[PDB]
Amino acid sequence: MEGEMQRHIKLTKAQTTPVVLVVGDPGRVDKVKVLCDSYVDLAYNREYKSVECTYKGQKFLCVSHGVGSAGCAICFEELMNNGAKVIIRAGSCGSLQPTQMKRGDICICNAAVREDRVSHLMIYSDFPAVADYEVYATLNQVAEELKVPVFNGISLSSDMYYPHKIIPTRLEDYSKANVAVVEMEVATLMVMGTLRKVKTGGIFIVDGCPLKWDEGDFDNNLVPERLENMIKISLETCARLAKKYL
Amino acid sequence: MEGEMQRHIKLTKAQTTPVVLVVGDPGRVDKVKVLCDSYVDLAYNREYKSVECTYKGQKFLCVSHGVGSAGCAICFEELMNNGAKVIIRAGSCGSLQPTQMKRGDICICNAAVREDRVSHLMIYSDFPAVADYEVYATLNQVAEELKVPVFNGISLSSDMYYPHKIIPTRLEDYSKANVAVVEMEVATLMVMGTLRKVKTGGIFIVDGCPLKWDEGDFDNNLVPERLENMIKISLETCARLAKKYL
Amino acid sequence: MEGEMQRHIKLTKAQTTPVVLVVGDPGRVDKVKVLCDSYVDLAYNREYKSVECTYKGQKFLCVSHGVGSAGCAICFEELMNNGAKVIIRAGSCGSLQPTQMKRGDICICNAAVREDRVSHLMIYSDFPAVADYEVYATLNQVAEELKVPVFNGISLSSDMYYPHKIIPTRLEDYSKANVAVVEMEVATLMVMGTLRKVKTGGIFIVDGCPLKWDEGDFDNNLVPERLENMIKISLETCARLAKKYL
Amino acid sequence: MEGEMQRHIKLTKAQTTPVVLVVGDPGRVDKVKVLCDSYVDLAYNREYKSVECTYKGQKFLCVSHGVGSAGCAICFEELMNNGAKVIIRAGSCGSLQPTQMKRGDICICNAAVREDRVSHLMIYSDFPAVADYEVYATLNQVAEELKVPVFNGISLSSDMYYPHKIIPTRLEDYSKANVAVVEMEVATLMVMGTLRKVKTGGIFIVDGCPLKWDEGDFDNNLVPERLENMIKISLETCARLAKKYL
Amino acid sequence: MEGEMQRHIKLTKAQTTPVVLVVGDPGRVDKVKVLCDSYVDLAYNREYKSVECTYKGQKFLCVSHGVGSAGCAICFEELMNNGAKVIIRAGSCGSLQPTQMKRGDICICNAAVREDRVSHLMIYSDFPAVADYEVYATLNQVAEELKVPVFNGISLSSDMYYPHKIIPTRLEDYSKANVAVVEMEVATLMVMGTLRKVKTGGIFIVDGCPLKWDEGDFDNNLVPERLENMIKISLETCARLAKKYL
Amino acid sequence: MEGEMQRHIKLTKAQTTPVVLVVGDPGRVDKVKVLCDSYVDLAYNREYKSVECTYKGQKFLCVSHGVGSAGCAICFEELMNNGAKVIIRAGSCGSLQPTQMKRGDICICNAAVREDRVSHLMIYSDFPAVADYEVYATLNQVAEELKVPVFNGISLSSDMYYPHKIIPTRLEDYSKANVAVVEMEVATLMVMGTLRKVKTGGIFIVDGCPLKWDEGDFDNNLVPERLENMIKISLETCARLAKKYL
Repeated sequence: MEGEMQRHIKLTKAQTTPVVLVVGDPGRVDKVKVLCDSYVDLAYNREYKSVECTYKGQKFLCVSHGVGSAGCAICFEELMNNGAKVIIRAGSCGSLQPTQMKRGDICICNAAVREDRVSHLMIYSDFPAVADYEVYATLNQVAEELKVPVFNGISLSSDMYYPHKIIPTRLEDYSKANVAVVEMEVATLMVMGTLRKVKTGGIFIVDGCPLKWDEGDFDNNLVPERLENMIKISLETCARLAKKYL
Repeated sequence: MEGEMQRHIKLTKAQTTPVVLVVGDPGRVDKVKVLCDSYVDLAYNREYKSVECTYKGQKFLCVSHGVGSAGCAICFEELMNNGAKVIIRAGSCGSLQPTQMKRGDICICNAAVREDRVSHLMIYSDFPAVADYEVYATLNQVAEELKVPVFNGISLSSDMYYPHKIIPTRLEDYSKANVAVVEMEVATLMVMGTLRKVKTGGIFIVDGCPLKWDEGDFDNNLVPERLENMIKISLETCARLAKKYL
Repeated sequence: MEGEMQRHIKLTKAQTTPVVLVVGDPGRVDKVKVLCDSYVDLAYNREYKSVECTYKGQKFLCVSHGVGSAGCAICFEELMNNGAKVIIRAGSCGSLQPTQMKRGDICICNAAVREDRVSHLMIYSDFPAVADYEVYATLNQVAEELKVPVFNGISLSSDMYYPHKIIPTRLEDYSKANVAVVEMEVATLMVMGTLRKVKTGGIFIVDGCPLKWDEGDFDNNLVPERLENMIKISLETCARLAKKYL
Repeated sequence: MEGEMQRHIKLTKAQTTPVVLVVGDPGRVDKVKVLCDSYVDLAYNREYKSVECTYKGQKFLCVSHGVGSAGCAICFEELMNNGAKVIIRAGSCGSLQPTQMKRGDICICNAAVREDRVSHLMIYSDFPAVADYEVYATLNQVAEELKVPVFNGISLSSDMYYPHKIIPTRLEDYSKANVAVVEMEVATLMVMGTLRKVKTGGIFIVDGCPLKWDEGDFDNNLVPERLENMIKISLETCARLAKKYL
Repeated sequence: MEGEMQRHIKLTKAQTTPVVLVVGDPGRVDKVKVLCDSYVDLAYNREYKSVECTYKGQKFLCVSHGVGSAGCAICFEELMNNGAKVIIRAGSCGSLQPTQMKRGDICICNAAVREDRVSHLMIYSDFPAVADYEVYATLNQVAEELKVPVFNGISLSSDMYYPHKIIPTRLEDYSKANVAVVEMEVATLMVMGTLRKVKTGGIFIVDGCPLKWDEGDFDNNLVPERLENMIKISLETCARLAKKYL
Repeated sequence: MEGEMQRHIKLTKAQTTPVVLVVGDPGRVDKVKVLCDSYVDLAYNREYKSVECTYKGQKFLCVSHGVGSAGCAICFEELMNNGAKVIIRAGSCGSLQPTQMKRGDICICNAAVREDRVSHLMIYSDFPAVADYEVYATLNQVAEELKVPVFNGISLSSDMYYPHKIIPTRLEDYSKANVAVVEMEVATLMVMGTLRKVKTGGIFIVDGCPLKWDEGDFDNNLVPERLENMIKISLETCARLAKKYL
């Protein structure tokens, strides 16, 4: 008898909770778990590190997915294979509204620009990348109760981090179209969610200013403390939803 | 001195309320207005019929936009030109989930498939067609308070009503992708909304079964009564939002 | 026993003549009909107003189709469903050759740029939007006999009326490509025509200068008189063709 | 002092008539010229063979362009560079309506499907490939006077002659869309014509049945005699138009 | 004074050798390094694990890049930022020629299908994904000297691992087009290489049969021994090239 | 009994050697053949002129294909139909690296940009246009032995020779992407090769400076002597490969 695991994340159905918090950095999993009530280390294969969190009485996984849409898609498909019903991406982003949203600001995302490939391999470009509206609402509610100021908006999910010389990026064009922030994974998660009837959402902390003006600190110590707040919102939200899902 | 009107809808800024309810049929405007507390007929040009509704103490317009994305886009741009802050499309749709959603069922829509052209003339296909999440939430809340059962889902907004022989439609493909309903305008409204910082949403009554099995009654007497309920939700929602917008 | 009607235009086969004149504005139907020998009001549903014209001994319909490709496509499919053999669009346009074609000038169109969606839902982009060459020839002949000066050229049929900020329109690019005028429907009509073996064409009066320089009068009183001439050419052409079609 | 020639066809402005008949096969130039009143051999470089025809009192060139859109485009650009005002393609095609149009039948073409690349390098796919309507009308008129039965229709201009195994051709799809015939050059000519204000058209003899059923004779002796008729129509048309162009 | 590192891989220019071997699995770095003469652990951040290999007298890095095109692109851009002149991807693949290439077989790749997004964000789809031909030649030469049988061919680089229900994958289509193997990263590497004047190539071991028939062993213990051979070829090749690059 | 020929090139299987040298200009065939040991004129139909070369003891064809991708594709498909195993394109090109590669310089090409249509009619754009690496290697080896300096690089294969006014060419963009040279046929050959398991490659002499600066001599006397060298490399390479293929 074997524990029958998913190929890449190496988790079984039985280890997989209804609710899963996903992060990009495997190093983020260890930081998240220290803020929980208790945890159980599960698996660490490739970039896919898995813990069971207990937080505010509730069990849910935290799982790292790596950088970028194709790599994270493998994580997300395998979690959904294992029965996940709710997946929330918690991460860093760049601000596309640099006068309004600065380093440290937190953005809760209802939808995303699909500048990947894998979503297009699932379904036609016309199809919207959209959060589940209960998951989005819950993140907002929790942030309000914790008195943590948040922005809401669309994310640009772009497979390109480093620009080349020949053709422009769409960072400015999407800023003009009122897209809030930019990162690399949430469109892929949202589309796959809708397609597989798994509820998804996204919360992000601004740690990058890819347009222009401002700041610092270089990174990824992100920012402290504003970072803690975003993680707490994430954990509180995951707990509230795992209650729905017993 | 002239009252300075928008070219097609023939309304002035001063006549345009923060909240506007949009319908496809100019004949629907007259049906909506009879369910209000009071109304003022405004203008009727081309397919664009305009009334000011008073309902539950609040003023907001009801405006017809005609069939199809390019024609309704003219309506919507001109309303936004005049200062509309909230536009809600209330209409008929076909069911893409015919085992689950039948004639008479009401669907409140958070997002849409962009099978138009004009949204693509505004912004790249990758960009999501998405409702404002406050508008979506308010429609749901009102429906719950009125004890009217509702579905939630994505709409396919397709410029094609009558299929041709050569290439398939994507009606089945989008059904498989868990798209709830199909109509012809809401993607165009949602994208333009996001682009112009105008809050939008969509509520629809199933009056068509474009896949296959079922029913009737032919149309558009729609259905009575279930129709009344959808209109009431619309009107109640518009009132609740116009309160926010004094 | 019912008179079995098309869903949107509400006309029966028996009411539908071989030749149909289509206009955008339902208000235009009433203006056209006053210039005929006699008429019979048929139906008025949504933006679709229908009259039978008698002009110079011949019977043919005048039918309004509303603004924009998806809405007019419903009109045109339903007319073709009812046996129409010839459909001519008579309308307003903008000049893309503003030094050459001014307000009041009339353009008879042999082909169009397909900047819609619905034609692309019928057939691949490579396929030409083209008038029937008998219909085009007849409009020219009638104009010559009536000593009304006309231009000939390609129309840009664009689903976008109001530009957005992010991506350019192709109005200038198509001007450089020697496209004469711009409107919103005739490409859709032409493609559907070819596909369904229905003869089509387009005549337009310049009432807009969307590039730049010039003029006036704002609109849509169009222009008088030059407007009358375009309508007369339309009516004379429809009569000449209905003779072919007894 | 040099006679300043175009790079590929090696003709000067002074040698280039307002009207030019173009054929694919350089061997066709020699066959055409024997049916004229008199000729002057001009140049033969690469696949580009050039003669001045005199026919029915009028001078015009016959020029070979080779097989396929990119090669013929070089011919056509260089002729237009030299002042050609009218270019007519006279050639062979396959029947896409094999019940209606058989080997030997002649088709006069008003428009074409753009299944090339070079037209797309000139202008967006939405733009129609269309004959000048005077050139099309003249071919028809001449055929009628010569009592030669002709078909009229759209041509599929396809860069692919030999199909591969992986993706289908659009031969059947375009047959279903009522495209008459298939060849390899006329879309490219038509678009370039419109773009450069040069009047174009196409007449073709069915020598191929690429769908299926029928026939023979293998080719390219084409067919005799029906072939002569198509060439005569071509020559007569070229003469009639060169008269317009003194 | 800081050692100035690349953001994600956390390596400095001074730590970065002209030649770099890239692998997907950070666990593969530890397996590679045990087969070298000596090593120096450098950095481990996110999925990016870095060692300096010494093998056969020569120094070159081995660096993990994670699963999938967008994540690995960050690795590759940062290595090129640091002066890498040669990057070779050594990994696992699936066989697209399952009668010819089986589990354990090794394929040296000269080119790839670009089924990513990020390469398309760099340059137009028309642009070829191609290995440097010296790097490809060297891998072949080394394999021949080591008497290790190898296949040569094109790789399909696909961002999709798990298929969805709505639209087909192109795995079969590309098999029919004589594509050898399928993996997820090498197209992205090849294009970026050409664009930045960095020499690239790919060697892969078949550990997957995504079409159909065959086998086993499940994975990723890959296969032993055939795996060792592929790694040895990789290491020998890297050494031979680092000699060129002192 | 007939010698059963391919439709356009008019060659039989028995006349077709394993190795074929292809040139654009039928006039080039006569120039090539004079540099061989002996030849046999085979066929001359349309732009397709065919000779059997004997050079350095070996037999292989030289065949002209005309200008441009669709016309040459017919040549290449028919040669492959007849059993050709190796086809090498030898021709002229323009320099896209005008500081580095000048008139007279010779470029041996491993890959190409697919700016045709016919390759896209065979297979999806993502698929690479790539030379066989043995053919590429052999051209290089022969050039080295003959002490003829050569460049190596990617070719832009573009169906457009004469630019139009509306949309830019990609000549500069591809120069920035490190594409070496530009011509009109080799991408089409490479893709078809891979698809049909026929080994291909390309060698070119710079006779054009389509960017800008420089030179002369106008053309196509190309250049002497540097031209002879490129032809000799071609012939030597063809001989070396025909030896492999007895």
